[PDB]
Amino acid sequence: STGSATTTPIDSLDDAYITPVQIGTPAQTLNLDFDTGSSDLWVFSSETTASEVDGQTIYTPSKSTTAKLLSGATWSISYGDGSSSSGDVYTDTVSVGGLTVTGQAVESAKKVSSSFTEDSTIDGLLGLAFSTLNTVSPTQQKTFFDNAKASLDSPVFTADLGYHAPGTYNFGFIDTTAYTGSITYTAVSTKQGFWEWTSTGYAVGSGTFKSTSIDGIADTGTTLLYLPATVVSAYWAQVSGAKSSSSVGGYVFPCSATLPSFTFGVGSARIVIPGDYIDFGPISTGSSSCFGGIQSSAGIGINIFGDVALKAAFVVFNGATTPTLGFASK
Ligand SMILES: Cc1cc(CNCCS(C)(=O)=O)ccc1Br
Repeated sequence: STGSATTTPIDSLDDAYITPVQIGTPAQTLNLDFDTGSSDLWVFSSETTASEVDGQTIYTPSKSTTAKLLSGATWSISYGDGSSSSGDVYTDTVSVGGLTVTGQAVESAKKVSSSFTEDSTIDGLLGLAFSTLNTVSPTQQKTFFDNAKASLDSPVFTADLGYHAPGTYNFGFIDTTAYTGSITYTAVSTKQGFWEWTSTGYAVGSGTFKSTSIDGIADTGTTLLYLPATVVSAYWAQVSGAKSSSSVGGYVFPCSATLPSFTFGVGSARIVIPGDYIDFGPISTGSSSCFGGIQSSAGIGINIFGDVALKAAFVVFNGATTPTLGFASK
């Protein structure tokens, strides 16, 4: 089997991408944030505290003839930004882009944090990291991809995120028309449950490539590119007037600036992020200070190749027995 679904930016900045997902019978379509940095499929639901729902589409398990309470199971997830959600668990039929999994754990939110409530466009998350990170207790549950894998033509999914435009998530096949040149594959460590890999270096603009190992994760659920402070300082030093602002929470730059590109290495291959992808617009409406798309990872504990980086590439998440990542230009 295969599946193919369009993923659409939630706003004009590509802050996140939403993909329609069919849950239950008859189908209830929710727009989920596909997140290769987490491993829970959770949704706003008829069980979510009413004051914490503000425009999201909800899953109502009582209206699905295929829903079954997973008795005793609960979940609770704290994310890197301090956001959280928690609740109980149903199994139900879940389809993405024509690919159907029966018996998928659908984690129904009883509580969500302000960052989700304030985001009327995101109806939940579909985790695509390794199932060892799934938070369901006392019986950990598998991700949608892990449940689908055996049925797929090939045990892979691909992320093709657009810049200020829709893109595609494919399951089970590699669309050879969706990228240019060749795909360069690189080793993955699953020891932290992430799609963790080592970039071979970077360049700023037309500058020379610096060969240096940068361990980080491929995370579709993170907006920006978070890298070591040395790398980030080298980038922003090429933008007149750019500075790190403790009050804003990262590097800002004059909105009148033209940003240089940023290149990252994948083995001997190079992925170029155009400068425009690094502009996240005014820090507040009307401001001439703009927020940068490359930020320091120093306070995180891990480097994160988020959407800013991934949208510059066609990315293969190869879930074979020994997983690997592939990157191609496009
Ligand atoms: C939309 C959304 C998604 C996620 C999942 N990824 C978060 C990545 S990080 C580096 O910020 O911890 C959390 C919160 C919201 Br709100």
